[PDB]
Amino acid sequence: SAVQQKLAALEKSSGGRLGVALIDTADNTQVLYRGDERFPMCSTSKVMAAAAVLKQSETQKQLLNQPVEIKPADLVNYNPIAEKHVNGTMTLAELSAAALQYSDNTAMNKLIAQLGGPGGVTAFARAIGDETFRLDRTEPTLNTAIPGDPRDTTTPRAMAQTLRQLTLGHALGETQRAQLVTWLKGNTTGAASIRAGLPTSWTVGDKTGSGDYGTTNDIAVIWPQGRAPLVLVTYFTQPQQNAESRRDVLASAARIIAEGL
Ligand SMILES: *[B@@]1([O])O[C][C]([C][O])O1
Repeated sequence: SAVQQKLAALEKSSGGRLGVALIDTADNTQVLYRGDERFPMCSTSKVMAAAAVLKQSETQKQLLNQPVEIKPADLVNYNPIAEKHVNGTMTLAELSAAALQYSDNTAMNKLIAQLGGPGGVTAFARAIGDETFRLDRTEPTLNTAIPGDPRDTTTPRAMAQTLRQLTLGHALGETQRAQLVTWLKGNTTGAASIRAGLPTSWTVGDKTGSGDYGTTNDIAVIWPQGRAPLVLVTYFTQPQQNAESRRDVLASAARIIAEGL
């Protein structure tokens, strides 16, 4: 189709490898570009960890208010929010928000610990029907994004389906889903990524990711004003380990998708 030709051209112009999946919930139609190839998730994995904790809170009703101590040894490479609470506590809700809205890596590691390790996050994916997602490592090493390495990867198609289920479907309880949506809509790191390729009037909730090999990712739910929502996953990675981030590619891919509607 037109859109796949334009995405391929965008990819060729970028020098990297682009993966896109769009679900239009109006007719449950799908647009895929490298939709079944694996890509390093980097911080887009934080959505799954937060959702797993939300799922736990359906039974442990007070779980999100549980305080978790932030110690100096907990700090890793990128901890904008946790740093503000060293030698103090954050609740699991605050950690989930920090992981999602600021991409805080310490917060992510606390979420992983709450779930019993990366295998606990992966287990949640399996439990909601995602056979593709795999989380193998903690922060920061899950961002190594080595070409061909299956660790800490998913495919665009899988992640789009899973994001749809978590935010628009009923993989989570009603209060939990609403909370996740609220968190994603309040993301602070996304302005140059999918959001930048979309009409300013559309509401977006997204989670970015970035890693080595110039890996530049964003996953979003999109509420166009007067129109069924869309789920859009854009993954991008490059052949050079030290490549620079290319958020513009994700913006351009979103723009191309939006044109075709
Ligand atoms: B994710 O990908 O978003 C930022 C942090 C940097 O390590 O991880």
